[PDB]
Amino acid sequence: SLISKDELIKLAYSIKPREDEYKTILTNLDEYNKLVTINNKDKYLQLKKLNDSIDIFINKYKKSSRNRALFNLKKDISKEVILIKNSNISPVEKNLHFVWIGGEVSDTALEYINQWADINRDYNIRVWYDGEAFLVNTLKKAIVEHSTTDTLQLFEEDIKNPQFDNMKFYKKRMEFIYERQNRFINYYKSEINKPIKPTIDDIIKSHLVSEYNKNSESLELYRRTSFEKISNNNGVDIRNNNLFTEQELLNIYNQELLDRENLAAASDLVRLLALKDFGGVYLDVDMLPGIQPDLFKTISRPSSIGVDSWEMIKLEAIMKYKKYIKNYTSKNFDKLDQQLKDDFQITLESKSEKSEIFSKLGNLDVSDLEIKIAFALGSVINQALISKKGSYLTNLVIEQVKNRYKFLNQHLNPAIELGGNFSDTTKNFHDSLFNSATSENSMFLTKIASYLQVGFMPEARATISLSGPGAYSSAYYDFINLQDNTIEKTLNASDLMEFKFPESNLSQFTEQEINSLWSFDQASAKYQFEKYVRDYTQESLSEDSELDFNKNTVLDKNYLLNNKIPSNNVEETGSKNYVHYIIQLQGDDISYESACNLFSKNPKNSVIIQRNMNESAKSYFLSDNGESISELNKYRIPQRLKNKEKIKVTFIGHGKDEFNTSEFAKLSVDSLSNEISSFLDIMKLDISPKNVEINLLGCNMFSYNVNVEETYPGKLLLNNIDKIISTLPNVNKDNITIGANQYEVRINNEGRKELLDHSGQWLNKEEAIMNDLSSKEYIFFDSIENRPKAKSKNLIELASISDNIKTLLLDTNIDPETKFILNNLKLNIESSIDNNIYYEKLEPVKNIIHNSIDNLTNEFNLIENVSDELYELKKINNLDDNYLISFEDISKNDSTYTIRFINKNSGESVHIQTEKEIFLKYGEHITQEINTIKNNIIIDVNGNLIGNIELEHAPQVNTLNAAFFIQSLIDYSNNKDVLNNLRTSVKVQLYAQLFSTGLNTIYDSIQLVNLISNAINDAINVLPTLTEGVPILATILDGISLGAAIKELSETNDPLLKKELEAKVGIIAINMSLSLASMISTVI
Amino acid sequence: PIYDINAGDNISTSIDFSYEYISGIDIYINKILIVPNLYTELVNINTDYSSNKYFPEIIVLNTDTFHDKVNINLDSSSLDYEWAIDGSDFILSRYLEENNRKILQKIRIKDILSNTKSFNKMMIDFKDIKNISLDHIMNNFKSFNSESELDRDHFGFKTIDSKTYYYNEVGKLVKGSININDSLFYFDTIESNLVTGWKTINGKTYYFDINNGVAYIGYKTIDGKNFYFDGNGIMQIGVFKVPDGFKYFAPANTYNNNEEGQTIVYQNKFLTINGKKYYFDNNSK
Ligand SMILES: [Zn+2]
Repeated sequence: SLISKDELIKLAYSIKPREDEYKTILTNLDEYNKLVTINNKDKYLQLKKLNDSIDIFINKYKKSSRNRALFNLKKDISKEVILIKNSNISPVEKNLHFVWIGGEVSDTALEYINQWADINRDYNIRVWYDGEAFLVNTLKKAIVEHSTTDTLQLFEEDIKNPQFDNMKFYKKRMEFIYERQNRFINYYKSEINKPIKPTIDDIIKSHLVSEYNKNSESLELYRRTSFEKISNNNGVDIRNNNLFTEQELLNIYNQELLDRENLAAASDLVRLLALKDFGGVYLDVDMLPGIQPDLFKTISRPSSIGVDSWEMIKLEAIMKYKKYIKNYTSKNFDKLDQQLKDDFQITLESKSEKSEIFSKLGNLDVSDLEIKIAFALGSVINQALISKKGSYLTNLVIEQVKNRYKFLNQHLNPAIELGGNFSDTTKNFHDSLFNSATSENSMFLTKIASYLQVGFMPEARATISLSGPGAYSSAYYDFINLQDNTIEKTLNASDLMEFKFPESNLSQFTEQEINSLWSFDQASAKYQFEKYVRDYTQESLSEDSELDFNKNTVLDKNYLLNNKIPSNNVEETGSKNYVHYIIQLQGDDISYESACNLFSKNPKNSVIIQRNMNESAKSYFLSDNGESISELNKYRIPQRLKNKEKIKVTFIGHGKDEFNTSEFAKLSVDSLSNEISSFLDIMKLDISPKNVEINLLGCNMFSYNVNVEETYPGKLLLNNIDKIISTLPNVNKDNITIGANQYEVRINNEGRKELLDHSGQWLNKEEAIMNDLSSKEYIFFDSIENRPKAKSKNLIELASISDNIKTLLLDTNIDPETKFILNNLKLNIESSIDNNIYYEKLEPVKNIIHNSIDNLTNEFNLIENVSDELYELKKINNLDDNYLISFEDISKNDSTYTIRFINKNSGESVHIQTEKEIFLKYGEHITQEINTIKNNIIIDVNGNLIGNIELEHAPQVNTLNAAFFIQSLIDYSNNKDVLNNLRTSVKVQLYAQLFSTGLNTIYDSIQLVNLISNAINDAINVLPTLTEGVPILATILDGISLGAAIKELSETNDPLLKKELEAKVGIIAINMSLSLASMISTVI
Repeated sequence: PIYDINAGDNISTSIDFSYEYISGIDIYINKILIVPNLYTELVNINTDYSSNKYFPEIIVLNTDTFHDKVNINLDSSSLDYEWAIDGSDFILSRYLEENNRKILQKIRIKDILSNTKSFNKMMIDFKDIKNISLDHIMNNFKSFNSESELDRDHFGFKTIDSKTYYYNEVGKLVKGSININDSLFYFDTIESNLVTGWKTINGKTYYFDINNGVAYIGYKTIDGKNFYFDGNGIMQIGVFKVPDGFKYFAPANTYNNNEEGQTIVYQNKFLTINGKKYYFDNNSK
């Protein structure tokens, strides 16, 4: 627990009288220390009251001397909360919740549900549904279909132009959808207000049949079949079970379900309220039970497959061999080797019971304050939740949702009420929004600005901030730091690890879950618009339908040398320490032009290889004088580039037009891996770099940041990392990165960017350039978690893009459509910056000073850990503050450690046993440090040290670290340093080993008391100087310091000190005194 | 900050640093390392340059404290500054040109980009603008790129593209003449690149070899003229012994416009040097 009242009174000492607030703090602290109740809620509320009082005082008297102690008290309170949480744990209620609203439940979901029902028969399955909203999704689909057709019709002349920027299509479509949504909302407002209330489904049916020409009988049949199905599959009605008791939550639910047709946010609210009212475990409709830990413990994962693909493969093998679920694919499983497949089948067919393969839940122990949430990619996600009935954190989360929705509505409703079209509502909403920005909600406001576009236009993500994981992270911060209603604050990962859903119970990498996981990015937007246009005109289109992949134009050296090189305006800044291979793979005109321009960007460090001419490929590079294009054999480089540190290689080609493309320049992953291996076995003859950065440039090559291992660059990295590291010995795994781009960009003489389009000429498409530049991601192999990770974005480039966008918006020659597009792009770039900072994605520098400071902090962690453990131990064994612990006398017995405590008053020694290994690990550590200070000390004389001097940088650094570490322990004034004493244990050990033979061999209590008094009264200095304390004079003889002894001997007038200095050192003064001269004259 | 534990209601919330208290010894310092504690609310950095000659990079460390905002108070004009990022550090750089002297000062705020709290906690005060956040700086100031081979960590000679540099055991460039492996090198005092050729320091002349950069000592031949350099490489004037006898190394324009310190033709005449007499025969020995 916390320190008690009087120890704080001693710690928080100040000369001034006790203010009123200090009295209040003492009162609340004592009231807490005596609170005996098993209801953790009262303990938590007492901690909250104490913390509030401490904050009041600290804010009122910022300059006071007591604050130090009080501040540490706050720290301790936070840790205290965890101790409250981790007690009185009890099994969660036997309930299992799923949610499906707005339509008929699919059969696949029902199979995933039955998998949970079968092995967990002691749990009550509930599938929540909305019995009066079975036709909502049909309404949404009808709106989208009609608006899509109208918009394709309106652009019918332009849509066949390949220069089409589909963002125009999407903005027009969104305007139509906003019109139709307002229409339905007004209809519903007019209908529901009747004396006789019709249900929502009847209103939707009337509106659909009236406006979009649906058959009423078909809608009625659909409603009936959906109802009977979900009723026969454990269905539970929302409205029959009285979930929405507060009018505000019901208003939020209606606003999400009806005004926006956002089924996801409705499901978020409903999941929270179900957990609050009933307790239990919430699960998505595509989570499967955890596989037994030991089932495949015998099969080793190949190096060529990541961890997530391994879990997916295991589930696929199970579902293939046992056939629990229908139509479960085996696409990943079939690519395995035959041995692994046979091991899978062997290990499986021996297992008969479903309970031998999937693990039961059993009793999950959770406290009445906590809610547990699943983890993905290191961040929280609401796929799976555990909560008791009436948990505290659940009400915290609901208050967060209500607060964020109230701040949204406060700005949105007045902007809607004007009755304007989509664009005017957008503008008024944005202005009312950004008029209220402060330092605390800038990121939040930037994120929720795209609320009107969620689900219709690409890259709208307000749901994450409104009811998604943002509310959960904020709730966890409010919980641990005893506040309320924080926005965009976060806990560190070490604290979030407390609330993790036990991973052994959940298999998150199912097949339906990966399909749910793909986001509505720019890639899916382009490839879905293409589908729309194909299906509307019944045509065939391709960007490169008619290009020649055989032209095989040979490199025109003069075209490169006299035109491409001098006309280039793009100089790269930064380190010029790389060599850039340019490997052109395909022979069309665009590949040739892009290769030539990419070479022109940096002629001195780049080499061209025209691989498409398979046997005749040669390396063309600018000669050393800069006037001519020399050539060498394939993949070979001139001498002037062999000393570079980094390689960058660029493959050029065209990617196949499909979502998540599988073929690049008509080569699969393995063909290109063979190409890389062939390149490496020749390249390794000339250069041994420390980094490798591969690019894939061409159409349809996107950079995805979710589902990395499923995409082309992820597969490429996983397949080639072993070859690259085995062939080039200096390269770490974390030094190999893979990127993909779509467009080739140049800068004209006018200062604007232009991209070489697939039709042969450079247009200046600013929106596409900005978007493609800002979207690029570099993927590398994280060796700690052992999986592909996207590397953090370059913030300087993003800031430059945003500045360019602002300057373009100043130029009034841009038409209003492009103004709206540019404004949305600016919002997305600001959101990307804020995401890079908020999710803690920026990696530290890691050089010498940063290593030093980090080691200092790591040392400062151990001290507080040991201090808490010592407080605990001394408090349990009822040892008071007079006992000093001796870190030299810890003895191990096979589970325990015996530590000797020394009384500072009587010298009597006590022995205490403990289970904590830390006391030993630290105790030896300090024992080594005092073994370096004492290793450059030369025999002391007058109770004073005469040390050695070393002037090499090898032994000077260790001595300085030893002195800083021990000095910090001896000057450490922590809280909880009063029941124990660490400033004195270390000081006494130091004094004993410096002026004696050590505490470990001294047992006589009188010697102990005298030595303790000597140590405590005497101050020792260990950090290296030449004249301990003051400045006097340095006389360093051969590696020996003698300034202090010499200055002592030239005034001492003490024969004993002179004798000691002569005997142990060798110093001999002259004694030029007149008195002695006179005495000797008289003697003779 | 100076910590007097029981001082009472006067605990100082300020760290005041000036580039003028390290004048003289600023060639012996690697970096300046400001370390705030719980109470630190203001960080005064008095810039200036009429006193110092080399200004070390400042590093402002980020600690836990109970203040909501920490001010860094710079006394200079906001017009000269640029920003960059390096990992999690935020770098401000000031460039001026005064009296043909380029003034370059760098301030690195360490790990301020690690999370939202640290990012929002620091505020900056220039002379003409006050309370400038880091986000505002990112949005309104020019930006530069912070990476170069001269900023890496080495421990011996480096040969960055035309020019040699030497790094101490702590990875800092060396400026001014210094002895390595029992030889006197001279690294230029601004660019820190190895200097070769003739060098006149405070009125005494040295010659640094073009092959290795080491200063010549002893009796040496340079372009058909014979010179003599003493034990430390300082060129000497007088009558000295060489492997072929005793020869005259004469002042400037003593005979046929001979350069200072070259041997000359001295036939059949007496010589007087600060009271000592010599006589040179027909062969100038
Ligand atoms: Zn193409």
